[PDB]
Formats: sequence, structure tokens, C-alpha cells
Amino acid sequence: KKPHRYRPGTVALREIRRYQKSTELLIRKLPFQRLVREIAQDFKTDLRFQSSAVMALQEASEAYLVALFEDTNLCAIHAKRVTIMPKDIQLARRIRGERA
Amino acid sequence: GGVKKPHRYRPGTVALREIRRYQKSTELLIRKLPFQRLVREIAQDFKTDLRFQSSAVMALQEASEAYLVALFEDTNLCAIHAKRVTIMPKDIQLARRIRGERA
Amino acid sequence: RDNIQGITKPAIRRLARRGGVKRISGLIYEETRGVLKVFLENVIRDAVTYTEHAKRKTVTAMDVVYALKRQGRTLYGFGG
Amino acid sequence: RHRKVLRDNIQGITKPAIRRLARRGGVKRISGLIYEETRGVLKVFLENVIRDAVTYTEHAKRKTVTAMDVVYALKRQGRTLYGFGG
Amino acid sequence: KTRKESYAIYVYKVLKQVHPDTGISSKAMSIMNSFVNDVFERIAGEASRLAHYNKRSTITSREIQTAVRLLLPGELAKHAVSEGTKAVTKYTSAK
Amino acid sequence: KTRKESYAIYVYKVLKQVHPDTGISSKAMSIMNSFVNDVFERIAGEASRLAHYNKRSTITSREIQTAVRLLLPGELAKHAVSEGTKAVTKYTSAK
Amino acid sequence: AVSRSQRAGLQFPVGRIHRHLKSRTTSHGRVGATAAVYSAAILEYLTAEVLELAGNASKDLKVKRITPRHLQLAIRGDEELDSLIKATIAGGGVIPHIHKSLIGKKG
Amino acid sequence: AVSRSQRAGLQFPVGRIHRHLKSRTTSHGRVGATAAVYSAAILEYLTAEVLELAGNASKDLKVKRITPRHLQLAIRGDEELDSLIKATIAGGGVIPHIHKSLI
DNA sequence: GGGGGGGGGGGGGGGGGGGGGGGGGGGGGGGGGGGGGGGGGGGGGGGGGGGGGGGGGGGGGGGGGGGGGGGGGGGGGGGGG
DNA sequence: CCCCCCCCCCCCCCCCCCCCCCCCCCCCCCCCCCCCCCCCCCCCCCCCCCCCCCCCCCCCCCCCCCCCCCCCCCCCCCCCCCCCCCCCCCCCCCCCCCCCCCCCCCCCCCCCCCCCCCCCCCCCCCCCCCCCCCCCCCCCCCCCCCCCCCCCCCCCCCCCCC
Repeated sequence: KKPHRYRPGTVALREIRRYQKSTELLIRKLPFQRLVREIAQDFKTDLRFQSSAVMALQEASEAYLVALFEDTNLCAIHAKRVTIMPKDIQLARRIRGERA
Repeated sequence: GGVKKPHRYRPGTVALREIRRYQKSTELLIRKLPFQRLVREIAQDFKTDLRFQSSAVMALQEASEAYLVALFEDTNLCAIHAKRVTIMPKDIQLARRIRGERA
Repeated sequence: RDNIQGITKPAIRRLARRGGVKRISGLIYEETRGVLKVFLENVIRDAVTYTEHAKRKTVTAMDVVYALKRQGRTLYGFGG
Repeated sequence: RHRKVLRDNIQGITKPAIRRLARRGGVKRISGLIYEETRGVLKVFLENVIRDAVTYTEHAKRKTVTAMDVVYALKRQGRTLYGFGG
Repeated sequence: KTRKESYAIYVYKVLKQVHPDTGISSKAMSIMNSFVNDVFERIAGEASRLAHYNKRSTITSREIQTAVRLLLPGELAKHAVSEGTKAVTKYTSAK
Repeated sequence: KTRKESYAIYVYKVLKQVHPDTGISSKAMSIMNSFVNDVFERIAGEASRLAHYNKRSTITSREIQTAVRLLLPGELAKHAVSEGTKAVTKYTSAK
Repeated sequence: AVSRSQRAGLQFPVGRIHRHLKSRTTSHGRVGATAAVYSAAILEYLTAEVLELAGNASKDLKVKRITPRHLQLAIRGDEELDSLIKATIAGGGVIPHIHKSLIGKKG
Repeated sequence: AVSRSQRAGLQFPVGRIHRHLKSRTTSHGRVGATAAVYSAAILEYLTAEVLELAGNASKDLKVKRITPRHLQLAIRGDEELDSLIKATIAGGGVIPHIHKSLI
């Protein structure tokens, strides 16, 4: 029936624009809250969390991953690609001194 | 030939020989007096009539060579990531953008 | 379903877009997750250490803020 | 009671010295433009460090830049040095 | 309930002289307060390190001044110093 | 006055316990001296803030311990904490 | 009464800043008479500098209240503030930007 | 009269460390009895860890005195010490290494 | 080039969470004046370290040439977002 | 009926045999200078010992707020078709490394004088402390107002496909 398809890369550019325009969080909340609580459980049991604490952790993480994706993209582009790959994330963390 | 082809190492062989050599030693690689003049010249352009304890200058040299050497390791990772073995200005620039510096 | 997998491709894809990224390899999703796990371990470990020292059982925004600052990742907007 | 004008001393960081530094940093092949780039990067680095060191010197109303001044300046910028102070 | 000091009302006053008809959201005020606390900490910290390097016990406006030159980028420092000398002067000359 | 404190006699004692027939060049001792000062400034610093955040004015062995857990990497922390604990307990066992 | 702050021509709390400086001190140390004044003028100045740029960022958006996004726009947009403020601004996002080589279709 | 160091069973100076804490105090600041003791133990322990490793290296090089080069091989060589000690060690050079794609 | 289908933009509108304006309080800052104490600046003073000047010689540097190597470009394919 | 039986194509794969002059390299060896190493006091400096506060802990009291749940709402994962993109190979020219030659500037060794800086000693402007007076800012409670932001309608422009 209705045959309409955008070319690979057109929606993607639209997404970049939409998401750089906005400021909301992008990881769904409960899933992130669960991850935080599980990681914490290995350092101390029966822990509770202020709500503002989980939120600060989410704001810090997303700012960190977004900035890591910017350097990662620079590494892919340096290698003449437009697709980020694990070796680009690795090169970027290696130079930042984070190593892993 | 007569005394035949005078021996010649292939491009890269002496360069590897060099990395092994400098990597195992610890001396300062920049000549001392020229580095001292560079220091006096930059200092002077900030404030005239300054003197220097000789160890102050040695501290700046150690810091500088440690900074350059670590920057060439990062630059070398950017070249190899790009499938080259030759470092280029764009490799140095990439390393500094990611390190969060600039100029 | 493991918790770390609650951080889904779509969410990872949105973070990359805000990061100006155009095309994503399929292996990127697991790698991003490992990276986030390490970041969160480093920060929570420091937050919880501040909690225990204060003799509480509730990790507070301030414990997270002081943990982030300690790591050179200062955050504004949550106190301190 | 005399002189001597300092100019262009950045060319004292010669091509062989830069190649030695790159060898220690594990570099095998160097393009022709790396040398003027390295000089520019060293000038900036030293400017930033000398600028802070001279600020500590003046603050203390001295005319002599001390190894300690350099060491505190390297520390402020996150480049701690051991061997003179830190 | 114990008092939490904040710089909010002073940030709001400065806001009014700058854009008399503009407001500021709660989340934005929280950010400004974090910013003011952060800058005061970096400054008092450098100033007391300065004092200690020089075997002195008093944090005077002269240490605050060198600390500003060490912490702020060129222009920002130029004006800030200028704003500082100007407040001290106006305050020195008074009753 | 002129006399400057150093940690060198103490570093020598420790070196003799771990490597009885090993010496240390003056350059090397200089580095060890900076290393020790650096680590101490970092621990006292963390202990102060730590105390501050908790509205405490006293820096105890408890603040030093937490300072140590924040500053050292996993395994170094455990061994250091156990040596810290051991020396406090012994010290108080005499008073 | 007058008040230190009013006496100095500043909006920032000189008395409070002073008190705070007596606590960031070397065991038994002192604080100069004018040090608080100077500090207060420095904080006032930077606060003004950011509000001024954040305030322009919001007017050029035809809105009345400065938000975190406005603060992020003003800070990353000025070379000197960007350099001075490395903190993450919660809720600010990033400056829009697409690398030339990703934007395309080319010809 | 037993010194506080001896009383704690330490080589590092407790009295001095106590003194230095009292002067980095912060106004009405107090320093507990045992804070300096715990501090001298952490310091003596880290120092012991670094010398143990530097000393092993000066030994695998058939030599008696530890140099900055030995301190640097020992520190870059240990994951945790490397992580804890970011300072530049004057005269230590680097750990030999050449990327496989350059050989 | 045109259609065909979309997204996007612009201006306008409305409710509601957010913000604000008000009054009221009170332990706690803030400021004052007076007294006492203390950090520090000057002023020698003496010693220590830093440019500077001299001379001698060999390693470091520069320039040149040649060739091998390596980077860039182009094309194509299967494959992967 | 696509896969199956051809079909030839690059791709490797032993195979031949040394090299071979540096390249370390490793052992040895020996002056040398700096690193200890006693001496030599000695200001420092850390320990003790009352004497006097004192801050912190700890139980108790308080009470916002965290977790949890239910009801209501929404993002995710998906399998699939398509096309571009990353990769791989080949080709080619340019560029940079190796080597040679000649040169010289950095180094090394000495001293030396003069700046300048630290150290002490003297003096005193300046800060703290204190008590009193006062104002006062954060909080509670309140509670009217409002800027925003999602939504809507209508229009324009862009992209993809034909």
C-alpha cells in the first residue's frame, strides 16, 4: 500500500536536531534507579536513597555519556568513518586517562 | 659491483632501533642552553628583569619533556587508529581536543 | 532481564544523538553499558563511603555531589 | 650594564630534539609538519606554566623565579612534579 | 528546623540591576548558588595556600588578588581585579 | 629559621627493613620526600572537608580512615586501613 | 548602622563572606579588614557577568525567566566563562552542533 | 619516656605529623590523639610498598641504589600505585613499549 | 519537473505547576565601641647563589642527496545498520 | 530449479642459501665525586604532666520523606527489507628516512663578584576579642498571581519518489 520511506540517515539527522534542542533526561527512570541500587548493594546493604540523589546521579551519568559520545564521534571521523565503533570509545577513554 | 652496494638499512629499521634506545634511557632530550633561552625569552615577555634559580629551569625542562613525550604517545594512538604509522598535525590536534586543551 | 540491560538501545541511541552521532555500530550498546557500569561504580562507591562515615543509611544528594567533585566531575544544581 | 635581545628561541627546539622526544614516546614515522606544530604546542605549555610561576614570584615580592614557584605552578595546573618539591 | 544559608537573595539583587525585568527559575537559582559557592571555595583555598607559601598568617586582599589572577582567564581577571580594587577603595574611605 | 624538615631519615629506616642491602640516590630520596608530602596533604585535606561536611571540628582517626578509603585504590586501601588500625590499637593499649 | 556591604557599595554579604574566610584558615590565622570586601566584589562581578549573558540568552528567546538551559547557552557560548566553569549544569543540555561531514547528501 | 612513634610501633614521626595536622587545622579545629598515629601508619605503609618494588627493580638490574628510573619502573609497573601516583617523576623516563603495528 | 506525502514552522491560546507577595517570628548574625594583643614591615646584615666572562673541543646540528616506503585516491564488493 | 557442477583466479606456500656490519650487549674495569660519615653542637622539638575546658556522642524525640503499592499509561523490542557504508584491494606518486659530510655551538670547567634574599631584630599599625545592642534572614505558613509550555490550527517548505 502506502510506500514511503526516508533514506538511511535522514531520520537520524532529525533525531540529532531534536535531541540537541532539548534538555530532558534520556534514560528511562526506574531502570536507572534499579541499576544504581544494585551497584550500591555491593558496597553496603539495606541502603535507601534520597530522590534528589538518584536524580543527581542520572544527570551526571548522562552528561558524561553524552560528552563521551562527542569524543567518540571525533575518533570515528578522524578515521574517515561516520559510524562510531567500540574502538573509537576505547581510543577516546584511553586518551582521557580513564583506561578500560 | 666492485666494493659492491654500500650497506643500507631499510627505512624504519633505524627508527625502531631509536625507539628502543630512547625508551630505555632517562636523560633530557632537548639541549639545555637553548631551552634555558626559550624560558628566559618567554618569562621576559611577561615581566622584565627576572632572574632564575638554575633548578627552576631544570624543573620546567623535566615538566616539558614529560608533557611532550606523553602527548606523542597519544598522538601515536590517533595515527594508528587511522591506520597510519606516520604521526601528523591532525593526530596531535585530535589528542589535544580529547584531552580538553587547546591552541 | 538484568538491570544493566534496562539501559536499552533506544536510550543509548538517544544519548549518542544528543552527542551529535549519526550512525551506530551494533557492538556499541554493550560497550556503552560497561562504560556506564564503571562510571557508576566509581561514583557510588565514593557516595556510600560518605554515607557510612556519617552513620546514615540514606545516600543523600550531597553525598553524590561530594563524590562527583572528588572525581573531577563537579555537578551544579543539587546543593553544595 | 649590558644586553642581548632574545628572539626566536623556539627554533632552539630543533628537529632532532623533537624526533628524540617522539622516539621516546614510541613514534616511528614523522610527517614534515609535526615540527612546527610541536613548537607551537610547547610554547603554549611553557607560557601557561611560566605565567603562573612568575605570578607566585611577584606575589612574594622576589625577583628570582624559584624551583618552588615552578613546582606550585605545575601543581595548580594539574601537572604535579616530584624531584624539586611537588 | 536549622537554617541553610544561601546566596539566592544576593544573586536575585544582582539579577535586578542587570536585567530589571527578568526572572530566574528555581533550578536556575540552585545552579547559581552552586556556582557562587564553588568560586568562593577555589579562591579562599588558593589565597590561603598563597599565605602558607609565604610563611604568613593573614589572608589580605593582596592574596585574594593574586588568587584571582591565578584562577580567572585574562579579561575576566582584568575586570574582576578592577572591581575588587574599586570596592576596597570605596570602603577604605568611609565612616 | 633555616632548618627545613625532611622525611628522609624515616624513608631510610623503612628502606633498611625491606631491603637491608639497598641504598637510595639523593635524587630518588627527593622524589620519596615529595611523594610523602603529597600523600599527607591529600589525606589531611580529605579529612578536613569530611569533618566539615559533618559539622564536626575535630579530625579523628575515624576521619583519617575514611580519607584513606576515598584516596587509595582497592587493595592498597585494605592493607593501609589494617595497618592504621593496628597502630591505633597498639598506641591506646599503653594509654 | 550602614553595614560593611552597603559601605563598600556591594550587594554581596561582606559580613558573611568575612565570617566564612575565618573558617578557611590556617589553624590560628587572621583575615585582613578588606579581604572580605575584595572577595565579595569578585563574586558579585562574576555573578553579574553570567546573569547578563544568561539574561540575554533568554530575551533572544522571548521569554522572561532565566533557566538552566539559558545558563548552559551563555556559559558554553563565551570562551572565558566556558573555560572557568567546568561543572556540569544540570538540565542544560549541549550547544547544537553537527559535524560538517555527517551533514550531507553531499552534492 | 617513650616517643609516640615508639609507643605506636612506627618508624614514621607521630609527633611531627600531629604538629602538621594541628596547623592545617582550620580555626577552632581540633586534632584527635590517634589521628596522627593512623596517619603515620598510612604514610609508612605506602612508603614501604613503593620501596619494596623499586628495590626489586634496582636488583633485577644488578645495582645497589634505587634511582628515579627504578621508582618509575616500580610505579608504572603496579596497577594501583600507577593509579594513585599521577605526578611526574623527574628522571624516570618511560616503560619500554612499541605498538605491534609498527614492528 | 511534478506530485505526494510528510515534517516543520509560525502565531495564537489555555490551564496549571511554579513562582511570588505577604505577614510573622526569633535565634542568630551584624555592627558598634572599647580594650588588649599580635602579625608584620622596615632596617640592616651577612652570606649564598646566580649571571657572566673565558677558553677549548667534540658531539650535536644542519644541509644535501637518493631511494624506498607510505599515504592518498579510486574502485568494487559483501555486509551491516 | 537455485544450486550445483564447473572454472579459473588470486593466494598462499615451500624452496632456495647465504647473510653481516652494525646492533646491541654484556662483561669488565677503574677513576671519581658524591655520598655518606662521623663529629659538633644546638636550636629545636616532642614528651610529660597537671590543670581546665568542651565538643561530640548518644539517647531521645520528632516527623519529613523514602519505599511501596496500585492504577493508569507508554516506550520498547521486534523482524524485515533495503541501500549505503565500511572494508578491502589495487594503483600511484610523493615524501620522509637512511646515510654522508662538514661544521660549529653546546658543553664543561673556573671563578667571581654582585645582587638579592633570607634572617633577625625592632617596633607598631593592625586585627581580634569581648560584650552589648540590634537587626534580621531563613523559615513557616500562606496563598494570590503568573510565566510557561504543551497544544492547536493553518500554512509553508522540504524530501523522496516517480
